[PDB]
Amino acid sequence: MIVKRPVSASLARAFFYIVLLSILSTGIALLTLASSLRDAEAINIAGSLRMQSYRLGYDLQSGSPQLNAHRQLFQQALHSPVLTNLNVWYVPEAVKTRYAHLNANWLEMNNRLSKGDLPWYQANINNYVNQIDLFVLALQHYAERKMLLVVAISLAGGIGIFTLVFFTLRRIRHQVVAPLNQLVTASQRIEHGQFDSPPLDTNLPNELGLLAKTFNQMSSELHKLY
Amino acid sequence: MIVKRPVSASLARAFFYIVLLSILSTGIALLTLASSLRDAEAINIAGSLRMQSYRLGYDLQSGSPQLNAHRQLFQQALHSPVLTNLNVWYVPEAVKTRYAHLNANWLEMNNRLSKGDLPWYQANINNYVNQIDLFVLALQHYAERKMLLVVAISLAGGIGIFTLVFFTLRRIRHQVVAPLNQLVTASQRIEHGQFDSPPLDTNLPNELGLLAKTFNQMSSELHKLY
Repeated sequence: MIVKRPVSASLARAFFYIVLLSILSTGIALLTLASSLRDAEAINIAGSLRMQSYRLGYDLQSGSPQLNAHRQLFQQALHSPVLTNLNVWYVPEAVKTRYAHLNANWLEMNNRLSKGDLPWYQANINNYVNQIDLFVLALQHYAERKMLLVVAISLAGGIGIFTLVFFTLRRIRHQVVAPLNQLVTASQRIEHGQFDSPPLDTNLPNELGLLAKTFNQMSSELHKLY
Repeated sequence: MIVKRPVSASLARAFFYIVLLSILSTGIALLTLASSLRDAEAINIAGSLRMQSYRLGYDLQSGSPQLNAHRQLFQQALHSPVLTNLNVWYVPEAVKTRYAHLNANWLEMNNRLSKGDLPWYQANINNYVNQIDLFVLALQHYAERKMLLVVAISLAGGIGIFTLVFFTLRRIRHQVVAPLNQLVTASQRIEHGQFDSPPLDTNLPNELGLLAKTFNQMSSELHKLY
């Protein structure tokens, strides 16, 4: 008699899949959250561009001396680190393309502003800011996507951990714990000469199967010299 | 001889704490993410109020016929579901209070607008929109907090699962798997009359300790009639 399916290997496998699942789900979730940390900041700055744009029209009409300073503030906001860090592989085409339209469009706006072309501004500002609005919408959706993905994985892993634990403990109980109790009871019984006790099930392919057999064999005999 | 620390109870406890930790960390993470699903939307709408406010000044100066429609659009945005659902226990005082200032302030703005008081608007718009700006900042920070909290728990649970698994498998190996292999080897050896083999360690408080003793006892004797 050999042991065909050592317990050592079964557990290795079981606990490994519990682990791997834990690392995989935590790895993706944490990557996604790392990439999402500045989403709120991103949406705020991109939106501000809409206020800044209408503010520029207001400064034009009123002859404000802050026009040029407001014109630089817009430039600086548009090319702020958080928005330039959107040109990067894991960000979708829609966000990156809408962003590129806002840079082109600005070049025409800023220019027209330096020629103080107010009729132009009045005709174009609705369309101009709309384009900004769609950019911020795209960022809003992308933030929502990433967060949903995290909810999927949090909920998949926490379900998959509950599953794997359940079946692993279940298998341990039926193939190790229950049979060990039978062995112990049988050991305790023969030790006080109880001998008409039904023999152990030997059909486990692990160590408990081999011990059952040894036990039944050592016990059928030593019961009979007796 | 009794079994002082049944394996059944040890595992119950071990796998339970693996589970509980999984549920607790997933429960908090999923609550936090549920409450965070509309954070991006919230920040976008709140920001839009800044554009809308400057747009109203622009319509005042230009005599636009959209002033009143733009005035309702602001009202509707300010009292949109996503912003009114901020008056709720799990949202901090700072967000809820800044929101309340924006409702008061609007009442003065909207009124002054219906008296087309343009000098008033020019004096107050900087301060007015600033107050909106601080509200959106507060929302931005709160979104960032919640997300950091989720990162803490994702990373605490995924570490705590790796810890508990590690010690549980470790304990199983030393108290169940290693001793079972000794039993099997010992069983296999006496079955082919090897008998000067060193006796099993009996110092485990579980079933393996009792079996070791039974084995050593049944083996010291049956070795000697021989």
